[PDB]
Amino acid sequence: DTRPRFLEQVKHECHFFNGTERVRFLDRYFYHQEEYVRFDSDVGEYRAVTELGRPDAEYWNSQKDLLEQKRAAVDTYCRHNYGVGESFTVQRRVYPEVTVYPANLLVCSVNGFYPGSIEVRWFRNGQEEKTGVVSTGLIQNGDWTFQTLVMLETVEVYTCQVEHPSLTSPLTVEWRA
Amino acid sequence: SQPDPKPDELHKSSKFTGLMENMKVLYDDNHVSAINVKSIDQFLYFDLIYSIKYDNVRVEFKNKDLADKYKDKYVDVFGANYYYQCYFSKRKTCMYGGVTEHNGNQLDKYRSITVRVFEDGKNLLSFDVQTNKKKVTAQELDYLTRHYLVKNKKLYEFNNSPYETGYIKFIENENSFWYDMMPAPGDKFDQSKYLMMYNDNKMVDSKDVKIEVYLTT
Amino acid sequence: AYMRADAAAGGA
Amino acid sequence: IKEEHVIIQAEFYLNPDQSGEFMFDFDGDEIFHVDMAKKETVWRLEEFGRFASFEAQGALANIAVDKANLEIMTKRSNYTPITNVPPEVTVLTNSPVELREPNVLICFIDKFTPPVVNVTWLRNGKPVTTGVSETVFLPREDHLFRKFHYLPFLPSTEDVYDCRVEHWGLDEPLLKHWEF
Ligand SMILES: *[C@@H]1O[C@H](CO)[C@@H](O)[C@H](O)[C@H]1NC(C)=O
Repeated sequence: DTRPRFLEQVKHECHFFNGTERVRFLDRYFYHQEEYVRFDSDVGEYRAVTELGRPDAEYWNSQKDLLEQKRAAVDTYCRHNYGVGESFTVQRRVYPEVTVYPANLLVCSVNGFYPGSIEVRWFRNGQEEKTGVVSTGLIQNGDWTFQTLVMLETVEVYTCQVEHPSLTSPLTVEWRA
Repeated sequence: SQPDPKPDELHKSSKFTGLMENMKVLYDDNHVSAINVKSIDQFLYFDLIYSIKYDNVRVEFKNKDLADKYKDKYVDVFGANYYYQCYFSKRKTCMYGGVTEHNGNQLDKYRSITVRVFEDGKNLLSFDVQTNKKKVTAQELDYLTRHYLVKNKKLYEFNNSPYETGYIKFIENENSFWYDMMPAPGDKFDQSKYLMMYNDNKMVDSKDVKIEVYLTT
Repeated sequence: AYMRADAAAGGA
Repeated sequence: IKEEHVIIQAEFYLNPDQSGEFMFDFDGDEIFHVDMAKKETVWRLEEFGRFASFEAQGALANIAVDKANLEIMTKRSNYTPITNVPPEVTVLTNSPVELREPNVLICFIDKFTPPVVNVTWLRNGKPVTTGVSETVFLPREDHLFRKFHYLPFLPSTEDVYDCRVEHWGLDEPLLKHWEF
């Protein structure tokens, strides 16, 4: 396409701390990728992020009803939606499927778990391994599921242990040849 | 041809607990009618906006293909509009389809289309619906037909309807299709989702159509 | 239960 | 401590495409987006719909405002358009691959703008479509986009795959390979 693009972007963000003890709400407008105005619940008013947002900042601020709604957002928008999603998002817990296989390099694949918080450890003869271990990091599969790969450079029982919120105890997969 | 209604297919108004007034307003005196008109712009790629005096009218289509065909053409717009779920930016109103090309579609005089009304199988009323178009949208004919029925057979009332089920069948030769005239079940009637059945912009030959309304009380 | 949308501020 | 959770209502409107998007994000994942045509709430996981609802009609109220704001900002920036940022394409599988055991090929298109892309999966050079799916344009903190494409497949030592990505930030269609 020859035609140039013009994108407008708006993000209403809700940041939660300690459950919903603290909540912080943002109303951000982006020209292309550059934010020009924002409402921060901690500021209580629209602030021009760049000079482009000045007209909007001043204009929106002169609206008692708009400000009232945004100032109420932390409770009516954020805490409300957190309540509606709470059970299937905040509470979602899917257990990981662990698989150990040789690539001597040993690979421990931990797949399909939610949330992302996980602990994957390699043990050789019941003793942990720090050196020689490589991780791929958290990988979001884009479907409320994560995957992680942990490789161990091997020179004997090799156990890949996984700690995840969805489990009462660690997942161990012991491998030999 | 479309397979006529099955024993439990049609919607029973008794199972609708919301206000039938929301269905009635769609087929009341008010509606959209533009004659010789061209689109003024769009909101989304599948719709067209017209300045008809609301002051602006958003017309949604089933797909882009459709909106493209009508973007730069001089068309005739006729449709059952709504105001509630109506959002767009170019007073505002919205509608689906009901767009027909002006040129070569006009008739010198009004052509009448016969409508046979069957209340509980008994043809007690029959009337004519008129149009000055060659190809006319089923939507226009549907509106005209139901509109006549609102103000004569009390088709739709403020709370409920005096009829349980009802459908309007458009017969054109050996081919036919029908629309369910009753709201979906529940305490809410979604006007927008209801009129969406017209985004097909389906047209019929006025010289060949025959309308039959099958009501059940 | 229903998710609520925050309105987008209209500009000038 | 810091944030435990973040829910983001992201929406965008693009000209001249006259396309928009309205979604909800939770820690990187899409809760749902609104199908502007069908005016229907599409949950990422169907199960979500068994617990929550969203008035899809609402979404378009936001997009209309965004279209209006875009016009204002476009005129206000003196018609300064977007700078194309090419995608980082990576292909991986859902779980470790084993011959004859069902898996999913994930094509991750990351860090790009504008949010217009053309992704096609090729198996041995020919396009494949059976069971393919894609997410919607997902937002990033740097205000660029993310997208996921899925291709359910049955692993064999026979077939090779390619995720062909087309984006105006790229000169020639990007091809990210995958073979057993
Ligand atoms: C996608 O394909 C169409 C042609 O089929 C092309 O004209 C358009 O530019 C493509 N999109 C991108 C982002 O290149």
